[PDB]
Amino acid sequence: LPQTVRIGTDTTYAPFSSKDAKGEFIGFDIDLGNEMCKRMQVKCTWVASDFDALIPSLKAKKIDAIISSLSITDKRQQEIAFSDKLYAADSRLIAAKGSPIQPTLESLKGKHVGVLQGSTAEAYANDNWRTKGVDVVAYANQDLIYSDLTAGRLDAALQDEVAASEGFLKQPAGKEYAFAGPSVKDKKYFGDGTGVGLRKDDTELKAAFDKALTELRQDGTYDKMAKKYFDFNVYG
Ligand SMILES: NC(=[NH2+])NCCC[C@H](N)C(=O)O
Ligand SMILES: [Cl-]
Ligand SMILES: [Cl-]
Ligand SMILES: [Cl-]
Repeated sequence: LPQTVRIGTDTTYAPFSSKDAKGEFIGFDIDLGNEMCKRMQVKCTWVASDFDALIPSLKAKKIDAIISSLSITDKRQQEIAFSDKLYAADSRLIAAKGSPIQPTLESLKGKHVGVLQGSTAEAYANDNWRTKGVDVVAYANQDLIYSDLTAGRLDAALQDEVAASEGFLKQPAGKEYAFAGPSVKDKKYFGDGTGVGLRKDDTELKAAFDKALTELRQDGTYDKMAKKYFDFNVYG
C-alpha cells in the first residue's frame, strides 16, 4: 500500500461530497473514506476533480482511488475495479413542483434535461432520450445543473435520488422542485450501488478498503456516520 492514498472526488454532490464554507470537503463519502483510511493505517489526500475526470485520473495514476458516489456498472468493471458496495444509488428526475414530467420519452418531448458529464444518468439519457430528440444537456458538475434548473434553462434534471433530495430538494434552492415520477430502473446503465473505484491491478489496496469497510459496518460506525445525513437505510 502507498504511505499516502490519493482519493479523487467531485465535490458537487451533497450530501456525499461537497465543500463547506471554509473549503473543507464534507459529506458521507468523505466520512467513509477517512474512516477506511484510519483503519487501513494509511494517510489520505483528498483531490477534487470534475466527475468525468476521475476515471481518467485513476488510470493515469494521478489518484489511487475514487470515492465519489461511483456506481458499480458492467461498463466500468471492464476498465477499473471496485471495492465492495458503500451504499445504494438510483437515478430519478426532478422538475418544478406540479410538473407532469415522467421519466419516459413521451413525457420528455420538447423538454430540456440536464445530466452530469461522465455519469450513469448521462449514459442512460443520451442513449434513450437524446437520440430520440429530447434536448439532453451534459454538465461539468451537478451544481451547474441545479443552477440552470432554477434559472429556467432546464425543465428537468436526472441524477442520483439521494443527492437530489438531500442536496437540493431539502435545501433553499430546491423548495420549488420535486421528484418527477419514480426512479428509473435499468440494470445495464445504473449498476448496483456505489464503490471505491481502483485500478484493476491494485489488489492489495482493494483488499484493504474491503477489510476496513467490513470492519466499520460490523462495529456500527457505518450506521452512526449515516445518521448525520439520512433518516433511512442508505446502504440498501
Ligand atoms: N460526486 C459525484 N458527482 N458523483 C456523481 C455520481 C453519479 C452516478 N452514481 C455515477 O456513478 O455515474
Ligand atoms: Cl476535510
Ligand atoms: Cl496513519
Ligand atoms: Cl453484509
